[PDB]
Amino acid sequence: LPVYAPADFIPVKGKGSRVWDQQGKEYIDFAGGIAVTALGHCHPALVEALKSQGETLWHTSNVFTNEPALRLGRKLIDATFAERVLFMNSGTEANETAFKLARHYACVRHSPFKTKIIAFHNAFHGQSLFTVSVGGQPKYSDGFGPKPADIIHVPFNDLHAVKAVMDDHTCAVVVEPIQGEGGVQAATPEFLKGLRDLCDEHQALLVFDEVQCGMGRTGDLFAYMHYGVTPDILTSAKALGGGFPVSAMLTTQEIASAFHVGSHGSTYGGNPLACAVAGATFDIINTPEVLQGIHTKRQQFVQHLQAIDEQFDIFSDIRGMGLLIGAELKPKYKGRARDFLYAGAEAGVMVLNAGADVMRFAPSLVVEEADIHEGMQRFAQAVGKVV
Amino acid sequence: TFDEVILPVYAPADFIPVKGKGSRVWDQQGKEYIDFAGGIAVTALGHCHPALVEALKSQGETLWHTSNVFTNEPALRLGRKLIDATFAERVLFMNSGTEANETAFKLARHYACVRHSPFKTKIIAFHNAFHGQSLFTVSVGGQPKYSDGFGPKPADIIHVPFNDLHAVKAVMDDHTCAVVVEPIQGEGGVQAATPEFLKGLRDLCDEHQALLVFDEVQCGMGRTGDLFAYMHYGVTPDILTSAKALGGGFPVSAMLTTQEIASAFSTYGGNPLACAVAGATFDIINTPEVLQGIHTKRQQFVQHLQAIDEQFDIFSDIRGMGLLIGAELKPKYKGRARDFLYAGAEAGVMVLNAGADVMRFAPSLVVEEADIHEGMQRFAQAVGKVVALE
Repeated sequence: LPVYAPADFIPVKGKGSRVWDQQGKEYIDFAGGIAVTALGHCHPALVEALKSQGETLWHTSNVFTNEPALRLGRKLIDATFAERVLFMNSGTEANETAFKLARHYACVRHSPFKTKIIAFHNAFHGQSLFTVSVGGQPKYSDGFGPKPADIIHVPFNDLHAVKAVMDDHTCAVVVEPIQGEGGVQAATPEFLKGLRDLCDEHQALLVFDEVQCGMGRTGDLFAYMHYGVTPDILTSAKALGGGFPVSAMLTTQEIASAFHVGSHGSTYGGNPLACAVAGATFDIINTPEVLQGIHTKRQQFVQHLQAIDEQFDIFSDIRGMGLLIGAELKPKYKGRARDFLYAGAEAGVMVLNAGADVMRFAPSLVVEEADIHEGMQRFAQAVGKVV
Repeated sequence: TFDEVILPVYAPADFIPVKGKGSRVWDQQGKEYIDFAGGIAVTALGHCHPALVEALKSQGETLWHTSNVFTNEPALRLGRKLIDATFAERVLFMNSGTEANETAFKLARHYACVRHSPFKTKIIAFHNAFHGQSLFTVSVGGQPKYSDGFGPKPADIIHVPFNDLHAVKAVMDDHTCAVVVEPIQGEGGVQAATPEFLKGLRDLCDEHQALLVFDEVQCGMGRTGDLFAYMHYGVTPDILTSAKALGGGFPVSAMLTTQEIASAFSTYGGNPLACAVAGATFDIINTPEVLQGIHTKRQQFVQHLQAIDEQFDIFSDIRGMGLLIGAELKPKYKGRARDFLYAGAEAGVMVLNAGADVMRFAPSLVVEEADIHEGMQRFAQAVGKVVALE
């Protein structure tokens, strides 16, 4: 079921896209802690930001703002559709805030009865009771007592099904532009544009969960930029802090104004230390050169995956965007993704799954070409052991 | 700039802290403040404590992040420390108190579901409780103003008055999965559980096969002068949550329970960087000398508050435990806690409220005596300015 490391695989040190365990075994990291360490391990600029802000101020609570948070908010506002930002500590918290905001906006602007949230089968939005109920895997939301109601699930990429369930009582459509956990499935252009049009028609808010696909992962700062479809609310985490727990919810002034003092909050969220680190991360990722490199690097990975398939005949599809890569296993290898993952680890390469039938890769956005080649040769060796 | 950038959910002081050391903080104009607020009971060892900075830098050049597929040495070490020092046999690490409480409440629900019945779902919680602002945690929280207006709430949560054991007895039954309580309600006016109430919750949970869940996010990690408040009371919960002071300012949290309960789902999760910092924090707080000092320091604060009341006739009650201090305003000053908070800031001291009727103090557990005296002189001056007008 779940993927867990045995007692003899405990990471102790990381540098760039290499990780060492307690026994001193070296691994190439194509997993990034599940798409989190977007600039690799102990990146000098992030370490510098951590250490310098760490000497100055870590935390004051939202009885105050702080300079790192202000600077980061400004950067996100200048670079995106956002006019207002809220910082939290995790993707789950950012999504909680987004879903509460869409609900509350509908309640105060339209009607307390405008509560339906449309979400998608196989969606992943976090593991809080509300976010896991918006998530589209019933196995993970069962067994915790009464779920928050008025959430409807339809298939990802099925625009007709969305049209069928939406109405004037709908407050939000929540979608991952690419479903990372859900087999690395990208929205089609017509589907994503269709969501925008339906939200406009029903006065519902379009919420993009970009926790996994945002902050450079796709080769644009946010995936919405690739599609040219602007959401009402967007969430970001993971890559945002490069390994430091931080998240953000982005929206407009008109929507943000539905909140009042006390509508939401967080003790740690908006943290000067977190925001100093996320600022350094942002300054590196949001450059033409790094964003270009993500596309170059994607093709380096894809060519290796194609070569592996040519030799071993294991993949039916290679998909994703930028450095979120999915490789779907052929029917002959249905349900074997975990076995390829563990074989990878034996061979000294860390990879991911995206369901039992899909290999996933989410390396550092600055992973060195030499590391791509070495790690993919290790992965080819692992595939050879499995087949 | 705040109004131009952040969602309007906060009304931040009119100054911006840029630097902190110990219990002193400087704003952009170089104005120096004494910190009796601790970022709401978070910076339990003050700002930029050298041991915490050293842990941050050392782990920061080694390894920051692992996913929950893995453990890591800092998480293992912190888990061991918590297990050795408490009733816990298993520890799950998260980022925030809200997340720890989500985990605790989901675990109590799931344990009931799989060990008893899928119908065993009622959660008993208390008016004025604060457990976080996620949809589930705010619904377990006891302030309807904060849980209204987000659409359908997770159901099967019943609220009764804090400290009302009869009310708990009245609502509990075989369909009850949990009682959730803060041993001291920090946000809710700094109100401590009575001994009979807390022991009674334990007995009722035993009787009904429900789990007793202590939210020690605010009152834990040394705040009361014991490592956890449950230790003062001698009442052992089934599940306990911790955050705030745990990381001394770094975002980290923990859910503590037994092997029997955790099996329904010795450590799980934990950010290596967060856990390194929390390990250094734990090593300092969990010492006889620091814990003793929390009581000495409490009395230093309380004596000042008593002197302020003698001069100005403003407080009807001084309460709390250790370095969680509440001072309730007399009827003449009812609803005016915010006025004293702003006057405090103007006088160069950072304090808190706990509702509109109560002043709250949550300083560093190692706050220097000189800072206690200086900060309380500033607070006396602030009180003086307010009362001179009225």
